[PDB]
Amino acid sequence: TLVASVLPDLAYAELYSDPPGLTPLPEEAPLIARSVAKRRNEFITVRHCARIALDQLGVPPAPILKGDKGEPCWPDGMVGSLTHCAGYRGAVVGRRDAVRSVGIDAEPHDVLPNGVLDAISLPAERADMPRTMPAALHWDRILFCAKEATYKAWFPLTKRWLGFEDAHITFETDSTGWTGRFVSRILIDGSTLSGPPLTTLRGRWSVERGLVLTAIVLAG
Ligand SMILES: CCNC(=N)NC(=O)Nc1c(C(C)C)cccc1C(C)C
Ligand SMILES: [Mg+2]
Ligand SMILES: [Mg+2]
Ligand SMILES: [Mg+2]
Repeated sequence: TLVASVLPDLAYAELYSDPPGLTPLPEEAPLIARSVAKRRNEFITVRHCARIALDQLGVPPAPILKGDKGEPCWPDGMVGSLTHCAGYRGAVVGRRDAVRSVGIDAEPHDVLPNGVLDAISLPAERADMPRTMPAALHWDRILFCAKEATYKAWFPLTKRWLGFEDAHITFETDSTGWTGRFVSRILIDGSTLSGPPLTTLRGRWSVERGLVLTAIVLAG
């Protein structure tokens, strides 16, 4: 799988298309009743992936509903993250006793649309990241993906907004050239609903098959 290359009580599942036959669980069906086909397909497929991952940890097939801000609602004692983009649906789930939080993101490995890099990056990131990343890789898109995994790991623990300017992310590249590590440093107050405050979040990135994947797994 693609997500295994960005991961270190934890399970995952991913699909690259929307298989025929899959349906939402009855409890999930109202959430996409008036949604277009592209949205229903990604919603149904990513939650099938979530249930495949949850099954590996011994959780019965459960619906994945949404919270007030759209965040996924996991079964008791579980945490996880979902992502879907063109050609990718992915889920990573963990047991809360050992895994405090998970955040993952996937995006096509393409240059960012005009003007978006400046809206999602800090000046030091634009200056330093091209020097730590392999030539010709879309480091701007990889930066955006790391910001998204950071927010997805952050929000279940804080229930607070995190802006793109509120996290400074530094990168390293493995010897292979297409995978590496990152560290996201939270610049604002990192107080959480329970447990110690969030300061630095360590994650991994990977470019493979036209996709960028990022994941953060915070140990309990
Ligand atoms: C480092 C801080 N990152 C963020 N706040 N990211 C987002 O809000 N992404 C996002 C966005 C952004 C691009 C505005 C739109 C819809 C859904 C999402 C989810 C991933 C929550
Ligand atoms: Mg998506
Ligand atoms: Mg995303
Ligand atoms: Mg492509």
